[PDB]
Amino acid sequence: AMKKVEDGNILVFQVSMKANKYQIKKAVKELYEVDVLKVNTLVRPNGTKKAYVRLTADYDALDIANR
Amino acid sequence: KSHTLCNRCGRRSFHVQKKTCSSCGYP
Amino acid sequence: AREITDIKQFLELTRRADVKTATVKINKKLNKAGKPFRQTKFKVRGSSSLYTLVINDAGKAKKLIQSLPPTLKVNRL
Amino acid sequence: LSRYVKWPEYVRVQRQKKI
Amino acid sequence: RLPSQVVWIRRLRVLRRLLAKYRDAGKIDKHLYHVLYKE
Amino acid sequence: AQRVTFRRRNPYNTRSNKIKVVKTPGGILRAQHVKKLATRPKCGDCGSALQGISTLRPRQYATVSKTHKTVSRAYGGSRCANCVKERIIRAFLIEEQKIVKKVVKEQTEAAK
Amino acid sequence: KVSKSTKKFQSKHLKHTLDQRRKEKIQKKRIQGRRGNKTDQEKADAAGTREQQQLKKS
RNA sequence: GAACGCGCGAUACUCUUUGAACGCACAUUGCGCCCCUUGGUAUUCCAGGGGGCAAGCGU
RNA sequence: AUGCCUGAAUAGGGUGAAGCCAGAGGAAACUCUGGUGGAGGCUCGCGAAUUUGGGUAUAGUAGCAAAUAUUCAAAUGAGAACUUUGAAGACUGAAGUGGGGAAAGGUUCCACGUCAACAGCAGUUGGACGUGGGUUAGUCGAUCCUAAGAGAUGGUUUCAAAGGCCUGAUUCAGGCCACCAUCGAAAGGGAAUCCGGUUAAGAUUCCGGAACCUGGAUAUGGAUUCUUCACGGUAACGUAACUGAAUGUGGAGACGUCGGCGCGAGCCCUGGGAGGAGUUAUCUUUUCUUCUUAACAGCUUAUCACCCCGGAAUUGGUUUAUCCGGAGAUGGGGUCUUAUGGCUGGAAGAGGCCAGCACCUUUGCUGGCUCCGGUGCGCUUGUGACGGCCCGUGAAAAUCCACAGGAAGGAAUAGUUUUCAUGCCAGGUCGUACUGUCUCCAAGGUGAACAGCCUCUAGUUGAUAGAAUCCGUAACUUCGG
Ligand SMILES: [Zn+2]
Repeated sequence: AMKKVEDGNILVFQVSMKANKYQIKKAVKELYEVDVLKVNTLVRPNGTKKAYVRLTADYDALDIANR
Repeated sequence: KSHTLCNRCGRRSFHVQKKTCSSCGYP
Repeated sequence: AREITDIKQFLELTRRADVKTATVKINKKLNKAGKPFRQTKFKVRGSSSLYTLVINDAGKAKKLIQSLPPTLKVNRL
Repeated sequence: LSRYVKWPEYVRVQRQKKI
Repeated sequence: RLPSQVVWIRRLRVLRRLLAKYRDAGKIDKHLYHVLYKE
Repeated sequence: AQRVTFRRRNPYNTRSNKIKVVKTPGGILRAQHVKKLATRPKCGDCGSALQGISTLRPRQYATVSKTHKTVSRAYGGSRCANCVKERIIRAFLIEEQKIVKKVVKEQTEAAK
Repeated sequence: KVSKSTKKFQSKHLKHTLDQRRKEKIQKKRIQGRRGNKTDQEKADAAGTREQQQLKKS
C-alpha cells in the first residue's frame, strides 16, 4: 500500500462495509481536502473493505500521507 | 449437499429442494 | 484513432482551447520506386479521438512545423 | 364471451332478490 | 492418392471451361456446344 | 503451435461464446470472442430480405439515420417493391369490382 | 490425420456405442428364432380386410 | 433463537443483519415506490442524510 | 416406468439407394455398360438394452499402505539417500504427468521463522505450525427476461368493485383499453475494451496508450430554398438532414439434422534474405531459433436476390450434384446487403532478435535488423448458395427498429423539427487469490492399414532405503494459349 502511495498516487484506506464508491470519494474529499480521480473497492477475506483512491495529478499522495 | 444453512437457526438443515428446514421448520 | 488529409484542419485542431501537446513522428521508409524518403506524422488529439496527418513531403512538413502556434508544446518522436 | 363482469356481485344479488 | 470425386470435379470443370471458351470464341455454335456439354 | 482457451466465465462450447484465434502485436496467439451475426430485415409479406436496408443488431438500429433503414417508396423498409405493386393493383381492382357490383345491384333492384 | 470430433467420440462414446450395438445384435439373434414377433403391417396383412374376414367366416 | 462484530451493539467487557418479522423477493446482502432535506456548476442531472409503504334503474 | 425445459455430443473406415448424364438391344414398356450422385432397420472397430450437465413433474512379530530409476560434485545445516544448484540417465508425448473453467472446497495462494505434533523411514522440506501480505471492473459474470414448472391473491384467472391513461375557456363531467402478482437458467435470450507493461503473491479489473456503450441537460454550424414538413432515377433504389397522436401491423431477438461444393482466418508445410546457437576425424550452401500487428475508425470490395430493354424449337442456359425459361430463358445494362478480403490511422514510439560501451553500488546508455513470396483430397474454425431426410412452418420473454394512419404545431429585432455534424457530464451493489462430476485448446516425423514407435513446447524424477509392397518391358499420361 505504501508503495502504491509513493509511486501510483493511490491512497489505500479501510472503509466500512456499508459504504459505496460515492461515499468513499465524498469522505476522502471532505476529510483530506483533495480531489479524487477514481475509487476502486474490494472486500477482504476477513470481512473488511479496502479502497484504492487515486487522486488527481494536482495533488501528491505522499504529501497527504505525511500530513 | 442436500441441505444448506438455515437463516432462522444457523444449522445445515435447510433442504434446498423442499425449501424447508428439518430442524426449526423455516419457514 | 482517425486520419486526416487536410492541413488546415490539423492547424485548427491544434488551435483549440483544450489542447495539451502535438507529436511529430519521423519515419524513414521506401516508396514504390525504391528510393527511401522521410515521412512525417503530425498527431494531435481532439475531444475523444487522435487525429493523424501523414505528410510524405519534407518541405510541406517543414512549413507545417513553422506554422504551428508558438505556445503549443511539441513532442519530437 | 363472459360479460358478467359488467355487474359486481352485490349489484347482481340485490337485483336477483328484486325478481 | 487423389480420390475419385476430386479428379472427376477437376476434369468436368476444365472440360466445361474449354467448351465455354470455344463457344464464346466462335469455334463452336450453340447446338454443337450443347451436344458436347451433355457428352 | 500455441494453445488458447476461453477468456470469460463460460467453459462450454455454447453458441453464445465462440472463439477466434488472432496473433496479437506481442507475437503470441490469443482467443477473441465473436458476437452473433446480424440478420437482414425481411419483407412482411413474402419473407425475402429487404433491399437497401443495412444489416445490424436489434439495438444498433437506434443509432443510425433513417435513410439507412428505410426506402423512399411507400411501405419502404417494411415491404418490398413487388409486394407493394401487388397491393396497389389488388386494391384498385377490388374498388372497381365494388363499383361494378353496386351498379349491378342498383339495376337489379330497379325493376320493382 | 484423425479429426478432433473423431478423437472426442472415440475417447468418450465408442465403448458404450459398441456395447449397445452388440446388445441389439444379440437380441435380434435371439428373437429371430422365436414365434410371435410381427410388424404392424405384417399383422394387418395377416388379419386381412373386413371382406376377407367375412369370406373366411363363410 | 440465529449471524457478524466490540457482557455489550458502530455511543459496542444507544441497541448492526435477522427472527412471530412487516415495501417486494431471497440459497441474491437483489429490486422498487412515496415525503422532507443537504451537497456537487444545477429548474432538469448525480449523490448523501432523515422518515415511511405487510357504487347499485335495491327501496 | 414414463416424462418435460434448456445446453454439450450424435464421430470415423467400408459398401454404394433413388435421381441424373452418356452409350448398346427392342415397336414401346423394359433390360444391360460406364460415370455421377451420396441414402439407409446396411456393415466394421409379449420380452433385454438404448450418452451426458443443469433445472423440473407424474512381538521388535505380521508388515511398509504398491503409482517404474536413479547416479556424481557443490551449498546450507548440529545432523542430508530424501532440502537447494549444476551435470548425467530416465518418464508423460497435444486423445499429456501440459495450460484454463462450472460445481465444490475456503486461505490450501506468497514471504519470513520452526521442527513439539502430522505428511505410516528420515527431513534443514511442506496443502503442517507461528507471524504477516495478498483478490481493484461502466465494457468479464451475477444483476434484467422468460422456459418446463412452482406459487400468492378471489386451485392459477376462476360469477373478484383486481388499473392506468387521455380530453376539458371552471363543470367534476366525458372517453379508451382489456387481464392478472411473483419465483424459476453464473451452459438459454442479452449495450459496450483492446494491446503492451507491471507483483514474492493481482489483471480483459492496476499502470500507459488507444476506444467504445447507455442515459441526461444543453449550445454552435447546416438543413427545413419565398417565407411553412427537401430532392434525384423509367425502375430496383440513392441521400448529411428532411415533424408525425390515438389506433392497426411488420422485422430482428427466434430456433431440427445431415451431405458435398465455393470463400476467409489461425495452425502445418516451404523458397530467398537479414541476425543468433550446435556439430564438424571425414562429408554435409548443414540442424535449431527471431523476422509480430489487438479492439476500434475511414475508403474500397459480393455471390444470391431484384430492376430495365428484348421476345426464344434447329430448344437453349447450366451445377460436383438436373434444374430453370411466354408465370419471359440466353443476351446487353444496372440496383442492393458488407459477410469477408485490400489500403490506411491505431503503429512501431509497442513487442522480438542482435551487437557495443558503462559498474566492489537501481548499473542503464547507445547502434542495427525487424523484409519479400509459394503451396492444400492437410487439421481447427467461421461463412455463402444449394441438395436430402424428419417434423408443431421446428422455445418464450425482455429489448431495439420500421411501416400504415393523419391528430396537432410552425414566421417579421432569433418561426417549427434537430433519426445531419460538433461540443459537455456521469456510470452504484456483489464475485475475482488458489486448486479443480461436466467442459475448453491441441505440433512434427515414421508408420505408408484407425493402431503402435520416436520427438518439439511444457511438465515430472513421485513411491522407506542398503545387501545378498519389390527387379526387366512397353504404350500412355497434367495445365493454359
Ligand atoms: Zn415482399
